[PDB]
Amino acid sequence: PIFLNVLEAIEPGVVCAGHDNNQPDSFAALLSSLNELGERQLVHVVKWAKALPGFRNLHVDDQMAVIQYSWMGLMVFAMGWRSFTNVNSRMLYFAPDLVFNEYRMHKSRMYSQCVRMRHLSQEFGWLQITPQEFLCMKALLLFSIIPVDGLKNQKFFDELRMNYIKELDRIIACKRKNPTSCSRRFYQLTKLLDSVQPIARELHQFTFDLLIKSHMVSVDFPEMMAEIISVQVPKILSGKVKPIYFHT
Ligand SMILES: C[C@]12CCC(=O)C[C@@H]1CC[C@@H]1[C@@H]2CC[C@]2(C)[C@@H](O)CC[C@@H]12
Ligand SMILES: O=C(O)Cc1cc(I)c(Oc2ccc(O)c(I)c2)c(I)c1
Ligand SMILES: O=C(O)Cc1cc(I)c(Oc2ccc(O)c(I)c2)c(I)c1
Repeated sequence: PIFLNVLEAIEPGVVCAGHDNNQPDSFAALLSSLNELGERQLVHVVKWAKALPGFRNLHVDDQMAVIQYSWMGLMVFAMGWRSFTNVNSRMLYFAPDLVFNEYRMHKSRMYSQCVRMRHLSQEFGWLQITPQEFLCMKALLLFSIIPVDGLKNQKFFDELRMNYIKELDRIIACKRKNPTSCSRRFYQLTKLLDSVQPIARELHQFTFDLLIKSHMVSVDFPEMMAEIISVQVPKILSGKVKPIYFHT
């Protein structure tokens, strides 16, 4: 129906990192390219978000707020999916020009986090996630993290988030023959969605600490990334902004 046509239409295409693969895989270069890629994906996330049904109706400050708090989860999720469809989750497919193998995972100094990310990617397979479910789940990640003291207009946010969860229901209910399977599916997908948060939090910690010592380890942070990671990420790391979990 209408909802799905929109999600499929506004889905971003391929985004390159600009990484020079003809150079050695050093920590400095890898992370600098990961950051450039982050900067680049940020642009598409803003456009994608503002193309989502009802998003433009949220207060403007809240629009920027939710994007600034949820981009990590959004990009990690999309990446995991790309990884599943492109290389069957055998490697982290950040970008066509930035695929991480075992060696790069280690060189990046975030090996265990990459492992968590590959596990997430694999879930798409174990759970046989359909493209429709991926799209609706991803739209939901945009509405999955807010400040403890609420947004400028929490009411509208809670209403919009509810409607997106409803859409996810339709998508689940539009296939499952029996009723015990839908309840089960919803449980599986909400668990999957929650599982994204812990991974995002770890990357939040990592990039934050990395920005602090960026000058000493020669890692470049583009403008947007540097401001968001020094202004927004810290609100998450200090507990002022928290994720919305379905389960305990
Ligand atoms: C979101 C990105 C870039 C977009 C993507 O495909 C997922 C990936 C997950 C790791 C992030 C990276 C952006 C730059 C970060 C934040 C580095 O500073 C450390 C963790 C990196
Ligand atoms: O499935 C469908 O019919 C499509 C659909 C999808 C959504 I998300 C939805 O939610 C709102 C709520 C407030 C608002 O201002 C806007 I714009 C949209 C509605 I209403 C309909
Ligand atoms: O695409 C559009 O609508 C135009 C547009 C694009 C961008 I990028 C933008 O600025 C930022 C920069 C970083 C960031 O995290 C956020 I949130 C917003 C603005 I304001 C408007």
